[PDB]
Amino acid sequence: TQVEQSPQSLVVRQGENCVLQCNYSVTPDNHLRWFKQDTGKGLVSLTVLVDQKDKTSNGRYSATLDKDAKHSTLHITATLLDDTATYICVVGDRGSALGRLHFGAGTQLIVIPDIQNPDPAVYQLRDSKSSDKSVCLFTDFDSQTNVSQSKDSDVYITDKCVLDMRSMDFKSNSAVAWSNKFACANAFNNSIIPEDTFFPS
Amino acid sequence: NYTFRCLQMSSFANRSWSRTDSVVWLGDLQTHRWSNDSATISFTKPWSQGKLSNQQWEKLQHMFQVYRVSFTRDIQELVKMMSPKEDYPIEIQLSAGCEMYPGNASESFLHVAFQGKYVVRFWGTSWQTVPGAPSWLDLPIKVLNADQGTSATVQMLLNDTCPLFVRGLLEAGKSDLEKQEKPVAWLSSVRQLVCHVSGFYPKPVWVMWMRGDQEQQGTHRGDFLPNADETWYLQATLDVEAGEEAGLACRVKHSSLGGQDIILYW
Amino acid sequence: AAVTQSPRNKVAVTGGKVTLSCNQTNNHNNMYWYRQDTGHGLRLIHYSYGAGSTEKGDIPDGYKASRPSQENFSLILELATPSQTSVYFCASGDEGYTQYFGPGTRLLVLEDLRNVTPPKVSLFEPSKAEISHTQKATLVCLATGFYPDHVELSWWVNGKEVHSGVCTDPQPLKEQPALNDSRYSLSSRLRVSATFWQNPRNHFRCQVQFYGLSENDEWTQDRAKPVTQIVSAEAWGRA
Amino acid sequence: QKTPQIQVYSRHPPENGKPNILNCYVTQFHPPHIEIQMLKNGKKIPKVEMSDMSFSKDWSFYILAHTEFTPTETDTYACRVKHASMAEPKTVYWDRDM
Ligand SMILES: CCCCCCCC(=O)N[C@@H](CO[C@H]1O[C@H](CO)[C@H](O)[C@H](O)[C@H]1O)[C@H](O)[C@H](O)CCCC(=O)/N=C/CCCc1ccccc1
Ligand SMILES: *[C@@H]1O[C@H](CO[C@@H]2O[C@@H](C)[C@@H](O)[C@@H](O)[C@@H]2O)[C@@H](O[C@@H]2O[C@H](CO)[C@@H](O)[C@H](O)[C@H]2NC(C)=O)[C@H](O)[C@H]1NC(C)=O
Ligand SMILES: CCCCCCCCCCCCCCCC(=O)O
Ligand SMILES: *[C@@H]1O[C@H](CO)[C@@H](O)[C@H](O)[C@H]1NC(C)=O
Ligand SMILES: *[C@@H]1O[C@H](CO)[C@@H](O)[C@H](O)[C@H]1NC(C)=O
Ligand code: NA
Repeated sequence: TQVEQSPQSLVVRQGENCVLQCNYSVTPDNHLRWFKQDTGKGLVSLTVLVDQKDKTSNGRYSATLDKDAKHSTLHITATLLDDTATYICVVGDRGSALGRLHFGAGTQLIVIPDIQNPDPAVYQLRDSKSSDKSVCLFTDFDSQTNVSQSKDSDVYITDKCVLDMRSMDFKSNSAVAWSNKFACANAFNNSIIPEDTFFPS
Repeated sequence: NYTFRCLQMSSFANRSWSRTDSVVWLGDLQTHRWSNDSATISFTKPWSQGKLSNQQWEKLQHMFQVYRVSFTRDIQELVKMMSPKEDYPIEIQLSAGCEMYPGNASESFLHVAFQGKYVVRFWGTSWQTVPGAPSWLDLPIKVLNADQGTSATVQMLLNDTCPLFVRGLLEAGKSDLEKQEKPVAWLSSVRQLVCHVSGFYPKPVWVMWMRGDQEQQGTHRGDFLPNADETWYLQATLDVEAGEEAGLACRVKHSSLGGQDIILYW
Repeated sequence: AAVTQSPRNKVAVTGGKVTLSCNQTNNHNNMYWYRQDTGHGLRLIHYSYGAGSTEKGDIPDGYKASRPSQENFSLILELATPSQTSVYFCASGDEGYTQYFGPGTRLLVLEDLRNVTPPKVSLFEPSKAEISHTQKATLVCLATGFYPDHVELSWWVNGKEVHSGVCTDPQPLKEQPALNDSRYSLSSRLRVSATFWQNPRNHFRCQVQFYGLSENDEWTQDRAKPVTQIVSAEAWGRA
Repeated sequence: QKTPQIQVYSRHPPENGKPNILNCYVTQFHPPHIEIQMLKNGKKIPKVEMSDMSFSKDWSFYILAHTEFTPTETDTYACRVKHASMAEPKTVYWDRDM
């Protein structure tokens, strides 16, 4: 294992900066590339550093390389939610196709999204084919709330998840719960939910 | 007026067996030696480091230490790329260095041979094939020229490092290079008469069969053959009829004798 | 310089033949196959320097390569094992260093296909109260009863896919965590303006692309053959 | 492939009973994998020093083999060379008067 990254994982709040480390023993070190990988998806190149002491930029991403040290860092300014991803370090040992790429195992970033205007509520939604089947949508809460798996294993509850209405610059956490055997007032009993949560009807 | 040569030879037997060994000459004196067996380049003289500091030598040898590993891997991959066109065994030779002239004038070279034929040189900014080379080498050359890092380094080595280093060597090795060792001669027959001459340095020498004053035009000078102690051996043979060996001798002129030529009457 | 892979996703049985194909119209001589696995970086399996060439990489065992043409480089697993469950990546390049990577192929090798089952999809229409409290309408989609967990949930509005205002559970949850070969459920939300929901010309559709059995996989059981398929649910707006 | 040229010759003028060095100079061969023995009476001499291998402008290889020897009226000395270019090993003898 000739390419080691640090930290293994890290969590930051939107707007904060972070630094990702890559240290390597590969010989020689023609070039170092930083990839971005969203969960599920594939490898977007962010930059490639080639000189003995090199410095690159690409918008909010900037980076360094010192080849004496065998050390590179990727600095991300003003983290946005989309930066949630795995960031991968690659060292190529030739400047031709004769080279081999040596991959780091990546540094996982999570960015916690800024929720300016929370409006916590638990709404009931009905199935378009069958008015008797339903789900409970806990939504509009801020990042300081946690959602827990249900006590009853016949009730199902999903973990928190942030959506982003791009047209309106508006973000919202949300989570769902449903069951065969139950009602939306009792659905999220087992989470510490805000005092001012709107339960309609 | 001297020539510095780094002669490298590499032999790839299978996919997974090779070796690379190097030797270095300045004129006809060996100054370095690098066996496959050793992790480091060896000095064969006291002055082989030249005028380079210890720190510059370390940096320079490290370049070579990484070159050798990389060179081996590349060749092995270049075989894979051309397969099945060219296969093992593969012999590869570099001849690299710089001939030194007066003033500052120098000429740096780097010739590569494949299976004994000179096919590739480094010229100016890039690798290029030479007249006679196969066409299939165009893909190899295209790949080697893709590596800008190697090109810049090789350019620096040829243009600057070699002549600087050799100007250093020439000052430091002055006494070994200007060395004056004397020839010793002896006679024998088989008639073909043989005048053996040995122990002399430098390489320029004159050997003639003399019947007194007249030069015997039939004198056949052989090749210069090396002795182990960095001195030379030569023999000149004259072809004769028997009973005609009276009043015949071997005259030998050399820089070390200082006017006092060796004369052996038979 | 683009590179495609197919299939994008595959469920296979132990001992079956799996072929992962990679296509490239760049006229790149060279192509490479890696696999990605958590706790390691990408590792090279095989590569090729042109049509007719295949070379062993670092972890070739269990995999045959084939380069029938400049365009195609395939990775063949003759007798798939569970350890070959991974996310494979193909790339290409010319004489330079840059390798141009494909989007990747997920592969799951199961021991046995008996429990493979496609989802039931339900779409849940926005709450009246949400509309009135927020001026926003949140649709919720619910894939349920499916195994294994290889689904791609997608949101479609008037025949075009929508990403803005979507979020999907990062992983599916198990319906019966007590049981070893449990089925899965997965949920997703689409949020739009009440104006947009209140337009009955907007056709909403939640689509799940389940990956399961192929045409040529044997099926012993009574129930419908749980093939790779799309199951979806659908709703229009209303004033 | 090229056939090697072997040349056996002494460093100092020969004299029976006086120590000396005998040189075997193998040249003009390709490939460089070559086996050289120096022989006394047809038996392998133990302490043969070999120089490093090198090549001339024509890319042909050469190598200098040498060892100590006292010559005698009664002892023969030779240089045996095995190489791919030759079916069987070429052996050349030191001729003293040559
Ligand atoms: C003798 C003077 C050469 C000094 C070269 C010094 C540079 C070097 O070591 N290059 C290394 C390593 O390169 C890699 O690392 C360096 C950093 O050290 C840099 O980052 C480079 O950009 C990077 O690639 C590359 O591997 C080269 O390729 C090896 C070149 C082989 C050579 O001399 N070949 C010549 C012709 C062979 C022709 C031939 C091929 C195939 C069949 C029939 C004939
Ligand atoms: C290094 O020098 C070369 C030219 O020198 C010749 O080639 C060397 C390898 C060596 O054999 C010398 O003795 C030779 O005299 C420079 O090459 C030229 O570069 C420019 C581009 O910058 C190009 O237009 C010319 O055509 C090149 N010349 C030739 C003959 O091809 C090279 O730029 C030098 N590089 C450095 C870093 O010093
Ligand atoms: C071979 C490049 C030409 C420049 C030569 C500068 C060499 C200075 C020091 C002697 C190097 C000894 C290493 C030989 C390298 C080799 O060919 O393996
Ligand atoms: C590799 O080549 C050498 C040449 O001497 C030979 O001894 C060895 O057995 C060969 N090995 C293989 C695996 O071919
Ligand atoms: C030559 O050197 C390399 C590394 O030093 C080694 O792996 C290889 O086996 C060596 N080969 C021979 C024939 O000595
Ligand atoms: Na991996």
